[PDB]
Amino acid sequence: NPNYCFAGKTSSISDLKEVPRKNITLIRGLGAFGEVYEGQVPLQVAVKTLPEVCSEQDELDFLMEALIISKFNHQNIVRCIGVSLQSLPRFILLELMAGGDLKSFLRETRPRPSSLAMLDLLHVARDIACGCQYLEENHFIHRDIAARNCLLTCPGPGRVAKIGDFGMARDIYRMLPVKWMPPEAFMEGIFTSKTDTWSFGVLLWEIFSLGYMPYPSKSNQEVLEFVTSGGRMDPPKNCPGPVYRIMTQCWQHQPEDRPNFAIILERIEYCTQDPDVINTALPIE
Ligand SMILES: C[C@@H](Oc1cc(-c2cnn(C3CCNCC3)c2)cnc1N)c1c(Cl)ccc(F)c1Cl
Repeated sequence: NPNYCFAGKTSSISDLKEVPRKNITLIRGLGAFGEVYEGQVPLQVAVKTLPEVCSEQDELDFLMEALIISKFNHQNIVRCIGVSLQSLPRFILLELMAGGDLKSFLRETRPRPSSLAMLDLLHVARDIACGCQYLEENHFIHRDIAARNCLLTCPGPGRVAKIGDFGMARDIYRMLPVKWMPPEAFMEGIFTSKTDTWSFGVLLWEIFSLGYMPYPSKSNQEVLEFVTSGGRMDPPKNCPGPVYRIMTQCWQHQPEDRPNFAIILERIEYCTQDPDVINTALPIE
């Protein structure tokens, strides 16, 4: 059985809490390689399934993501409730995030011409940055920080954003998101904590653009050449200067010139304190 190392000692498949299949009930689909369901164990859960028709490498990938998520302990990273691996199809059981993924939420919750404010966006940003800081200080590199991989606890004002998907980190541990990647990453395949800083800047743009695809109207190859030549995205519509400034710092060409997540968090905090930032109106389509 596969071994995993994080924050120190090794984890084993046996360390995962196996939940008896009889205890698990699927309620509804929630929408990649495999399905996701709302489920009950009563404890309400999200159930990630492995296709019975998969390769042996698929099997290990699935097991590896369970190990990875199960070893984190932070409020801004989605909890793993357990697994059901001794029956087919195999399940990973996650904390149910009723708000859904962040990209869909932003697109569905955009201010209507007939609600959401700057402070709400800043709190999402802060939530994920806190998650990233935790990963950084535990020397884990996510490799794919993006709005599609973040989840929300609920739609309303009490929402908490968390990092939810670790498929890219899992793959590399043993289709590329080049629009989220720094030059040294897509050119050299070099990944560090500063890799995630760059990607967080792109996530910030996603958040304050309210769910636009990065580098609108550009293809992957065009972005590659654009970014390699020093090109950077313009501010999202109505974006406050202090927020754009965080983005452009995250996108410094040299990794050593980019902020670590402690610094990012401080600057996000300073933004939430600035009335000229949070009183700024979001654009309405
Ligand atoms: C694996 C899957 O897990 C969940 C999906 C969801 C989810 C997706 N969509 N929805 C909708 C349910 C109906 N109301 C709107 C959100 C909830 C909630 N919690 C999860 N743990 C998931 C998905 Cl599908 C997308 C991004 C992620 F980062 C993750 Cl981790």
